Amino acid sequence: MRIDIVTIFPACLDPLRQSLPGKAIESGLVDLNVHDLRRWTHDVHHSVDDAPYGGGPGMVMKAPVWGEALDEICSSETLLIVPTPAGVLFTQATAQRWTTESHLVFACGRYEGIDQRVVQDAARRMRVEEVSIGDYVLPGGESAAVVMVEAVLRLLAGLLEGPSYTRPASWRGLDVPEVLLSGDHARIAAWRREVSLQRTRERRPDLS
Amino acid sequence: MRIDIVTIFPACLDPLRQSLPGKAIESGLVDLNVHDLRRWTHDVHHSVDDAPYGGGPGMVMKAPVWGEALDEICSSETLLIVPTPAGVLFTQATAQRWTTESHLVFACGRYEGIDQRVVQDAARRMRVEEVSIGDYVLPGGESAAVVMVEAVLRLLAGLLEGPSYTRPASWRGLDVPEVLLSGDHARIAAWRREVSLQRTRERRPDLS
Ligand SMILES: CCN(Cc1ccc(CNC(=O)c2csc3nc[nH]c(=O)c23)cc1)C1CCCCC1
Ligand SMILES: CCN(Cc1ccc(CNC(=O)c2csc3nc[nH]c(=O)c23)cc1)C1CCCCC1
Repeated sequence: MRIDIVTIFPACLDPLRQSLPGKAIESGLVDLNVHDLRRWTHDVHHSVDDAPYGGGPGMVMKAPVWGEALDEICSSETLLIVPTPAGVLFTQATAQRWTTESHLVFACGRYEGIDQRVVQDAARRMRVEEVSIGDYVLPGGESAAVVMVEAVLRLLAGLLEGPSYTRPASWRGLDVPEVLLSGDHARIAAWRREVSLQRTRERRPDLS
Repeated sequence: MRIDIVTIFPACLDPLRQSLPGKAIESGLVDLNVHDLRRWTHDVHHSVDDAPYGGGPGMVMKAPVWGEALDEICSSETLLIVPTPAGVLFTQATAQRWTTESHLVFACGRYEGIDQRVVQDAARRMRVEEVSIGDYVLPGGESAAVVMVEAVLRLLAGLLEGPSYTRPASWRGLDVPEVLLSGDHARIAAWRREVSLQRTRERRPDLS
């Protein structure tokens, strides 16, 4: 897999060189290139943003700049990913489907986002996805791209979770549930399913 | 605000020194300390994990190690945050509520997670939250802690979003909607509300 991340904060993608994503890169399973968007600006101040049409707070990322960068990096085979709070929710099923892609391109936005026409134009020659990682506001798309890349890479390198325990058997007056010490696989699997189900009912009823 | 992050991958929290979170730290609004969990291990291999009780794939993070670190870092005023796929969903409302906290402690887990008793014990003297950032599997909690910290810090430093546009008026045969060039605030606000509503119905009907 080839991954290209376009941003004005290249340093923010450095966690990808570490741990599991770093091993996937080093071993040759993933080619990861991080690009500073300012390398496609032709002005003296290297401007990437400009004032919104119709007014409003904040700035908008210029389409010509984004368009130039995407022209050089993408192909018709590219899956262009635009992290945004306006997108569809990223899920494990999305991570799973993205492991079948040959070339992922993450267009990380800053300010109030990227000019909508960058996406309309890109969609003329490639598949484009506007994706959110969850119902919260981030200052930019880089940390969301780390999350999305890590989820994909962990699958490449290969109900709510119940409680887990390890040694000691007793710690600060807290005992590991006796069932885990029973030596009975079937009783353990049934107990793990029940506790996983109770946690799901309590914390995520939408998952049941 | 004081933020303490406990992890075996301290380098993975480096994006927090950059951009908006870095400015919140530098200006004195946030004290951020990142701690290597291995500094609380007393063995020759600096082990933090051990085999699960009742078997299963993967390893579990030792409670004594975690307990020692939390004993030194936390107080009764601490809000202890444990990032986990078994937790409640992190949302903007959660980010907003956390801006009222004096001391946040993020216990970042690796392997199959942290011994459940670390949380039961911590809850004897402090408020504890088990929090997930979304319905996907990450290799660890560090990238989720960056996401959660960035959301909180962006609020400290201070329906789905519709499309945004900037100069030029026409780009690659794509025109900025005429309404944005009308000079009529009320027509613009009504159009932005309608497009925001149509996007929400299409991409996130659960939000309506
Ligand atoms: C006026 C539109 N918004 C601007 C905005 C656009 C883009 C961002 C940057 N976010 C991401 O790039 C992002 C990328 S993926 C993602 N997932 C969840 N949440 C996210 O914010 C993101 C931040 C603020 C507002 C900012 C907060 C107040 C109301 C919404
Ligand atoms: C056997 C239990 N799971 C183990 C697991 C526990 C903890 C993690 C690490 N994740 C986080 O620390 C985490 C912290 S916050 C968060 N939010 C969304 N998703 C996340 O994974 C996380 C990864 C795998 C399985 C691993 C994938 C196959 C089924 C579930």
